[PDB]
Amino acid sequence: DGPGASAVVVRVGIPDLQQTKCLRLDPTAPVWAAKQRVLCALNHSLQDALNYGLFQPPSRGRAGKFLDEERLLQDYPPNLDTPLPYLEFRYKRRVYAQNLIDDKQFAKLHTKANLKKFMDYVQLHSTDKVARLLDKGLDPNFHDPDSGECPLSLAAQLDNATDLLKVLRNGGAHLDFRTRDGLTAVHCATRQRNAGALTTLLDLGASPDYKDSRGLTPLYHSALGGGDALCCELLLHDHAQLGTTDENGWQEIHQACRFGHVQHLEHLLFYGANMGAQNASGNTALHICALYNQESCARVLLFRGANKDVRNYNSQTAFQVAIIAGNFELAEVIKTHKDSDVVPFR
Repeated sequence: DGPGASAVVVRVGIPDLQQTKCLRLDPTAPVWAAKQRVLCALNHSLQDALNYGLFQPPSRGRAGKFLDEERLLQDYPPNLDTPLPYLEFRYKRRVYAQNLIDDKQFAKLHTKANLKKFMDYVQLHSTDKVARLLDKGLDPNFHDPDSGECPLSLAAQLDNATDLLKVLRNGGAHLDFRTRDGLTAVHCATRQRNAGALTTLLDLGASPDYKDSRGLTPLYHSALGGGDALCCELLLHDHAQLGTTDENGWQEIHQACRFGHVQHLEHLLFYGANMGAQNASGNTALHICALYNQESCARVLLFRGANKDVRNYNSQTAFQVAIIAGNFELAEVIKTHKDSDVVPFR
């Protein structure tokens, strides 16, 4: 939780607080690691904090840009050096090439009534009208005040969203902009099982690994939601990371097994999920199957070599959990399974 040995002192200015903070940030670590350190130092003093990002201020004709979170922080040399490098922490608004818009005209684009009209255009799939307002300079990184959606996360829930998603991205929408509740458009496409929208977002360069306000990924959401498993496969095939946990140490396969999402479980195992992973109560995914009477999920885990002797922190095996829940058919499945009756992946 402390910075590594190669960390360097950086002054971070936060215009929306009118203050600066000096922090040790790690050039050998990812930019997203540096952002977490800034957030920790601000100790909940910002509204909508997950929509702020580290920004390299303009210095002598070179324009300012948001830092690529997935890149390594040393990919950004400090330039006309002051003893301390200087970064800023800015709300994720549209980055304009040039200043072509009067302050009065810019305000007119962004009244409450005109931002509602823009969201109504998205809802109604009026792609050309969206594009024309973007060309006039409308910033689409904002929240509808009633729903909390942003233009991109709403577009991600429409059928045949691809054309509209591309126009929003070309018009300055950040791919990782989060709704009021903390979801990116990648989460929203995944939750709706909108494979066309998800594919376009990933093809536009969105990361599959974005976290929501509880640390959960789109892949985690897909294991909670079940249904058609295509979106889960799309994420994994785009190298989504597995093993994300919630506050109780439940990973993706724990959730899939609670709800009987057997196709999600199988994709997660094929891509390397650890069958022995234990949550905060010490339960494996097999224990979860036994508790929720999820027999076909249990069969998949046993067939792939899950260890059925693991005890949870109540000293219970999955068999004993099944017996206590009254899940006698499932208990018999676990008890009679032979350890040789397996085809493991690795």
